[PDB]
Amino acid sequence: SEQLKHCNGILKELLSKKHAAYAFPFYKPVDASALGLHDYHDIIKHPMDLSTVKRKMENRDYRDAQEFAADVRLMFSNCYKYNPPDHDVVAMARKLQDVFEFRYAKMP
Ligand SMILES: COC(=O)C[C@@H]1N=C(c2cccc3[nH]ccc23)c2cc(OC)ccc2-n2c(C)nnc21
Repeated sequence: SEQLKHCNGILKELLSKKHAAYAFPFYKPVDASALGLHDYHDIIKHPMDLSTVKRKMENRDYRDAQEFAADVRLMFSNCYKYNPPDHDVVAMARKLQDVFEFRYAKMP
């Protein structure tokens, strides 16, 4: 749909080199074992990341823009839940979420 094309455009922007300096933590699922975050999956019940959003978009999983937005927002919320608010990753999440929200608001 037209709205899903807008969402795909947003997705491509979030993955683009333009935003890589602060988007990179969100590219792939959090590897909790790798990062030593042995409480991550006790605190975060529904992990989400941009590669998962991209797979869902490619597989036509999302039926509308609202479903797409809920997953992107879940990704950011997981970051805000797990990490203290002064953490560098939280600053990065806030910056990427600003990119997302401002462009999502321009939905046709
Ligand atoms: C040691 O990891 C952490 O304290 C949490 C982790 N931080 C980071 C993180 C991201 C950016 C700067 C950072 N400084 C210390 C940790 C950290 C992180 C890094 C990644 O690299 C592939 C992927 C995911 C995360 N991430 C997300 C998303 N949510 N929390 C994290």
